[PDB]
Amino acid sequence: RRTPPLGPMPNSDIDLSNLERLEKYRSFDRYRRRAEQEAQAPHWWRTYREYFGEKTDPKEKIDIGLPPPKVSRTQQLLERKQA
Amino acid sequence: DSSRASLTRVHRQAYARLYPVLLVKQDGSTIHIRYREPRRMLAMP
Amino acid sequence: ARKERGWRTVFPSREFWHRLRVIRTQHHVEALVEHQNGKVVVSASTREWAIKKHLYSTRNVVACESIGRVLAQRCLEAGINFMVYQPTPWEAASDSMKRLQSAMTEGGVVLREPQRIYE
Amino acid sequence: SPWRLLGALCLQRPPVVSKPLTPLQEEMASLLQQIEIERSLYSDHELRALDENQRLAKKKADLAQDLEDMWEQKFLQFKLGARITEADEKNDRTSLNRKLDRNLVLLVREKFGDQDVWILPQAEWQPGETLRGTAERTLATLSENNMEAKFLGNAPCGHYTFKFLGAKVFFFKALLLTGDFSQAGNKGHHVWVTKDELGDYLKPKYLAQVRRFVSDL
Amino acid sequence: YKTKPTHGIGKYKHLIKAEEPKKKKGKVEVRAINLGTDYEYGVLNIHLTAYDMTLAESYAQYVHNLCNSLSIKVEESYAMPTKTIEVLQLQDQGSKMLLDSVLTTHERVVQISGLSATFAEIFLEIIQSSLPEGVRLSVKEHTEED
Amino acid sequence: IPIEDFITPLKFLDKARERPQVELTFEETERRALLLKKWSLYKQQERKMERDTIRAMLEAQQEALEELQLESPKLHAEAIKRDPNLFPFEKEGPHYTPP
RNA sequence: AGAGUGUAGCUUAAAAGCACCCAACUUACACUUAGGAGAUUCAAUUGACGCUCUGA
Repeated sequence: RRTPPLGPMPNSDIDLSNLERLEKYRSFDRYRRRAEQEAQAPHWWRTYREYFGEKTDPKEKIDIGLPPPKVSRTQQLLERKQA
Repeated sequence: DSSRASLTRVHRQAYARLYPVLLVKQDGSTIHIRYREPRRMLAMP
Repeated sequence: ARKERGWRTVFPSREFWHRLRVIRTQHHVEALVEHQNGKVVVSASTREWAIKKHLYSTRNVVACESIGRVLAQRCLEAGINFMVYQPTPWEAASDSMKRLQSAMTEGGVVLREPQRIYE
Repeated sequence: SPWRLLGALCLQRPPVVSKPLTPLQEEMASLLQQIEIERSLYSDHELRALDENQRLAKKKADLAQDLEDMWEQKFLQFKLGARITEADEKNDRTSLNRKLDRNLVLLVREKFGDQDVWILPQAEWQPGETLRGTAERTLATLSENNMEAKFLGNAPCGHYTFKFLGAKVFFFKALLLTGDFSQAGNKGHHVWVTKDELGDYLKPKYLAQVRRFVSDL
Repeated sequence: YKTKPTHGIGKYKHLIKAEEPKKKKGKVEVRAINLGTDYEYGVLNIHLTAYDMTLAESYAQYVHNLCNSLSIKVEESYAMPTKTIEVLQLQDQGSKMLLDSVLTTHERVVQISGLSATFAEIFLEIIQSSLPEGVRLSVKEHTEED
Repeated sequence: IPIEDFITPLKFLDKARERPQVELTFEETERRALLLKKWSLYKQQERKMERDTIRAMLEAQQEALEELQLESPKLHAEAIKRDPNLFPFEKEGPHYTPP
């Protein structure tokens, strides 16, 4: 009895052959940062976020306020650069 | 391209003094050798 | 309130109400105070123009002290003064982070939040 | 397929002397020698100066300077080899020792009945021989001397489209070990030329596209 | 579980090929894989030796950084003990007596795994361009026992 | 059996009171720091320049292999393959005073 | 002479992150600590500066 994955497997994208030619995680912090940035990806399996209280966040919220002030970003960046 | 590995420091934590000595070779070529006992030429036969 | 006890085999620990998370980029330094659920409440980054226009060497130790002091101010304005900070060993040995938490304590924020009542 | 059989070869020369020193670099040498002075410990001539002077003072109350002064005398008597072998000549662009600070490339001048080009030494690859062998055979024919121009790799260097009957050029390279030149006054205008004079000499695009594989230094 | 779509998600030893080999005395040398249209070399050794330990070490550090940035594999690098050469100094007036001066000779070894045709000729020309002062270079074959 | 020479002689342990002093000046320290900053600038510039030359002439050699394959279908294997001539390769460094 | 065009080396980034380099530790590499230089070619989405390929 087998069931095919319902989507890409987490480690399928990287190449399995020529693993000498792949750069390795020389440290702990780079692996940590990759892990945290992967943690918020929309995975097709069950996860912590699926169960622990997000109140079904994704839905556009209605903005009731003043429009942002129109600014010239080119001149503003130029002024900041001169400063 | 030779101004890259010419810059050097001695990374050993404890070391005696070294001095820039003009080492003459068998064909009259000078090498800046960091040698103690601050001589100025070592003529090798 | 209930802290998320456990996980007990991974890093970092989730048993807190607010965490101090420092990202140390090459060009910039930013620090955030976020609740356990994920949403951030306050943050100080050298990208922000208000402090970018003043400070020098946005990656410097003095830059991260300025970051710590300004976020101490804005978190006191937010009313939060208790939160945990979980560093790696080299981050905890980093002089930038040592002076950063010093800037926090002299800004008036106490780390090591209290324990649950009837935990 | 009518393709005109032609390759080419560039001659590289290794330098013998190093470049001028940047004055930030000389300030750096001074500062690093300062650090070495500060963190050095237990020098033989240092204690043969200090402790020897202290013991001489003690026995007076009851070497090193001589060695330093006679070695200074040795420095004054032995003048070093002249660095500047270029300004004294100023005119022997064909000589091997005209420039030693940089890498030089050799070129040969000949005028065709149709083409007037200052060309890098070309070659004619016979189909029955390998390109590296053809390059070294042409090198021997054009050099007419005893060159130990050791090659680097079988792979080529450059290929510039010229057609009149298609045609191509296949540039190769070979490192020169030591050079003895028979008939230093060859009417064939060979010349030892660096990158700057190389660019000055390149008239057409075919020559202008050869400066990107040579050692720009 | 084994019947589930998410089976085998915790598979990592296929990623880490390292079976903890006893790589301190093994002699499993890679050979020169030559396909004609695809040439690659084996373990070619590089030897830089000089009278100056500091400049030799600086050259070794420079080539190591360059090769690590060039994206080719470096298996191992090490150093040979110091060699001392004495200069027996004959006197100018009386040549019978024999005085002496002391001198040292240093060495270091760097090894390379992958060498394409253009890539390795490129590496050789670059290292000869950046070859330093007083340091002698010689690239030789693998078998070199201490 | 390896022979080791990364051990300092035991004579280097006793005589360690010769030069233990570091008495510097703010002006000299800032001069050193500025010099190190300009050194970082110069080394970054040198590395970038070398990288550009390497990449340009590497693209050019890739073009060489590509066009050799396109134009001569049989020469390319021999052009890639190694002759053994560069087995005992070795070069001598530069000098200061020419003979 | 025609076409494609365009943010520092790279980016379905909108002045960022990776990159790149210096010093310390490490034989060295690597890790880490302490440092550095950096870009939206100009004129009103339109026009005229740079690169590339195709030519002659």
